[PDB]
Amino acid sequence: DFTIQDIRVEGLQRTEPSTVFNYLPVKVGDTYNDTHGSAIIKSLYATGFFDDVRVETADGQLLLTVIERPTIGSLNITGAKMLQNDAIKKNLESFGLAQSQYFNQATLNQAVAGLKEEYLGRGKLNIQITPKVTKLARNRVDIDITIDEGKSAKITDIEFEGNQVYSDRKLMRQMSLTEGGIWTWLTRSDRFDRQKFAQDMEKVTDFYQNNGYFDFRILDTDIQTNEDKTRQTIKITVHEGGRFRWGKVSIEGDTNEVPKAELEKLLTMKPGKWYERQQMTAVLGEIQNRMGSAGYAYSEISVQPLPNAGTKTVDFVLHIEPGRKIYVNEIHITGNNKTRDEVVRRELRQMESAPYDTSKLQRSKERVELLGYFDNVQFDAVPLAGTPDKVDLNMSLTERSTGSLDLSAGWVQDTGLVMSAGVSQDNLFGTGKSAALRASRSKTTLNGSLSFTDPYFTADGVSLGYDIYGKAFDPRKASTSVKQYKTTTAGGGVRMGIPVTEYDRVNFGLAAEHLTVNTYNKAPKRYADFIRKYGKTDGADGSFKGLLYKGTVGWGRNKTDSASWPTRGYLTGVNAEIALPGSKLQYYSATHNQTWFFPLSKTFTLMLGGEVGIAGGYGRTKEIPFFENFYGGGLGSVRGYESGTLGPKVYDEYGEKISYGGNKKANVSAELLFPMPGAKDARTVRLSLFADAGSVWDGRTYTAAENGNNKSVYSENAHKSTFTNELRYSAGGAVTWLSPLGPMKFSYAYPLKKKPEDEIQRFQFQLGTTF
Amino acid sequence: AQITQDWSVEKLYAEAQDELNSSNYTRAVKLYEILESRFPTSRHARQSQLDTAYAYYKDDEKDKALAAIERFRRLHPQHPNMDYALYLRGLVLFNEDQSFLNKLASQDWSDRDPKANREAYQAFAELVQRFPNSKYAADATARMVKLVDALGGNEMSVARYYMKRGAYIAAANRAKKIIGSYQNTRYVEESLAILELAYKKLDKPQLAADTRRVLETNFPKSPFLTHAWQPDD
Repeated sequence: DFTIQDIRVEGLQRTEPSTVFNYLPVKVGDTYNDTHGSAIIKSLYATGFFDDVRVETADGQLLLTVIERPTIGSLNITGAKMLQNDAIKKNLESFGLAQSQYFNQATLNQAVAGLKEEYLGRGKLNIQITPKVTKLARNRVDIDITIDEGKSAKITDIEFEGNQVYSDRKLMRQMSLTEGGIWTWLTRSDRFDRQKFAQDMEKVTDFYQNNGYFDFRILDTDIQTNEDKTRQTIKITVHEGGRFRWGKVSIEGDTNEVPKAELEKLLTMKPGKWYERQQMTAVLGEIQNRMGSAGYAYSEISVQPLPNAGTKTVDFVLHIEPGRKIYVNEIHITGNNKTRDEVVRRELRQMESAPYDTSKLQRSKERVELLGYFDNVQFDAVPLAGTPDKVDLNMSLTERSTGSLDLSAGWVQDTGLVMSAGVSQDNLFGTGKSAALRASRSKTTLNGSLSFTDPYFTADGVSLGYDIYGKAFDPRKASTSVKQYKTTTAGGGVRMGIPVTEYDRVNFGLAAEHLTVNTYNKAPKRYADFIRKYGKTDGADGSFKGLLYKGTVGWGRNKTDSASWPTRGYLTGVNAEIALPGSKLQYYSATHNQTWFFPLSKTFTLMLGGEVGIAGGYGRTKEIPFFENFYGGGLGSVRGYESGTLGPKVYDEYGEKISYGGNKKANVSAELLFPMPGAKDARTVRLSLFADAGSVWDGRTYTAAENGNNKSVYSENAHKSTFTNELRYSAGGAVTWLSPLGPMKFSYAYPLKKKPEDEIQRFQFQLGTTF
Repeated sequence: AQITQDWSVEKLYAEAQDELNSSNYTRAVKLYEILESRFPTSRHARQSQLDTAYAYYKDDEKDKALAAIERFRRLHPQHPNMDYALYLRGLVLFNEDQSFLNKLASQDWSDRDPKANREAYQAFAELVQRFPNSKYAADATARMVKLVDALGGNEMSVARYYMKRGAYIAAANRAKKIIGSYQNTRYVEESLAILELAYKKLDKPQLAADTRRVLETNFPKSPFLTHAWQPDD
């Protein structure tokens, strides 16, 4: 036995003997013979305290001669070329090495091994890593990183063994890896990566699997370097299995609540096409979503291939084994800062205490991600200690800022500078209550607006809000001399949205507006009649002031897989601007929208577009006001002639040409999209070529003008602006630069069936938004 | 390390505190770590790891301050100012949200998250259990009852919204949870009314009579007794 009387440790600098008094498993007045001779070693070696402690026992003052753990004061960073110095610093801080952080040499070895292996994952193989360890002040150490990088790791030949069933070249055209050429020097599109190599391997597995060849026995892969470790060669050996004919799939198992006939019907398969394993994965997914929507989340489906040779076929029996129907007990939400709890509970399905259906959970996920308030969302399902029928659905969010101020500028081919400024907010530090002030202004357009919306007026939801806009437009401007009139509209409008179903959402709107339209020096024929029938003449000019109480009906659906760089999906809708009667200028107009897509090739994609619209007159007003008419021809309309240059052209004083426009517009579009293989798949440019006609008609006929008719035929039937089924042939290519600084669309168009009156526009450039 | 000038610890502390007055911390913590690297044996190290935590509390990051205070706990578990650090934890974990661009003086505080609120509750429980008599006892219990009231109000808002949708079979279990584990709150005599309305709407006559007897025995005077409960807004 021994009583401790202030056991002293000697050989320290800052260990604070009281702290080690706390840390030793003993204290004052304790008996220790040999118990913790090594336990204290493990404790202080852990938690990063010391690395070499000599424990002695002599005269109650133990000589703990320790060399204190060196301190990483300032990490020296250099030699990093592809990866950033702050990046290596942060991913090294992930492993410790914080302020003085009791540095250890083994940790240095681990870190250098990690970085060298992660660089071998990249195109750097011969790395002369020399981390210079230097003895700075009392315990400071500076670790210098030096990465002697190789040039790159490109491939000379990509070949397989047993390459008898498919050609080498076409096989290279399908993999996501090419060889050095003339279109590979830029952006180092020939580097070698472990993860990219595994992705290409699984990709060629799916390739051989979809084509009808089974089990794809990959024998081996052999990588080889060269002298000085500069170039790379790859060799592969695989084994095929031939084609088959899979026609006898079947399912067996308990179906307590779901009828077996429904599962058999959803099992889409036929003895033809000999199989599709992608369709196999698809039917597994659909059977897991359907059988599992009745309330069986843990439905484990087993599949075993039954191969019958000779006839060279394989069958698939599906021994589904579901059970223990799953209900829901509670659903929490985490990471919902800056946002109310109700604004998230208001969207998702699967209310509570109901059977758990993934069919509603996926819909809830798409609904909540369609809101835009958050970036990433997950749907976890953790069971409870009352596991029979009780599970938990804790949520997780990744918040993103919503409100911001936009100050954007753009440049169009003819007008030039256009500005759009304003504030916007999707969450006014509360619920949604989205509001925004936005004012756009060009050399010819002026559009101020205040708007305030709330997605949920009622319990389910109504987009209720207000808006006061300041529309103004005047094209009496530089060289492009469009029909001269300055219009300015203001006022308010009730716009009520109402979902008809879970997917679509229609919206009606009524609005009380005031309008002031003032013409300029002597105007064409179609202006004097208006200013003497409804307007007001003033000397050699005309003006009008009044109310334009109007309504707007809208319904638009969009299901593309991406906003930018579109894919399978289609934007469609209907719209109707019907100036409701009660005030002057009783008119109405309808429109349509159809922009079908077709990815009928891995590289070339086509589209079938086209919109149709009629602008009818009713009530007192029989004619159509010019300032609300349609302007055919332009970039988005025909991609050919100049904007607003379709329809008829009338001479005015001093011989200027003006176009009226029709009340029946239509267009159909078709192009072919393929990217540019120059450097890499950098998302910056897209090339296409359109060949589309137009549509513009008047109905009447034009013979009287300012003593001169701009048409060849003296009595040119203006029922159509051309022969029957009004249209103007044209075509041409179109490149688009899709840098984040707005799109730059450059269209080079060639006309077709060129009449001697249609002014052409060979090259059109649009930069920015120009909305 | 760009000036590397010899100075006095008292003058460094004065400069650091007047920089705190003038919102200068990035150099203050760099004026903090330098004196700890040169002079390790100083309470100024603890003062630094606490006021840079207060600074990161004015700023956005928290992991650095929490790592520093946990390292301090691992090194000096017997310093008397530990409680303040504890309080600082309860401070940095509370997320006061000091920001004037979205001031909203109301700031019901029941919208941040249940995670941080529950963690702050656990932290304050550990606080009151560790030091029964520190430099702060009234403010701790005050903010504790405030945060438990905020949690109860969050649960009440969830139950209220669920009642706006018709999920009586779910609002039932929600109200059971509230009445069984969320006592001493202010949202009692309203959740009971919602439970009674749900039981009446679910054709539970005996259950409705029993819960209304509990109503009249637990709350003899309440406006929800005369006027049946109606979802506000």
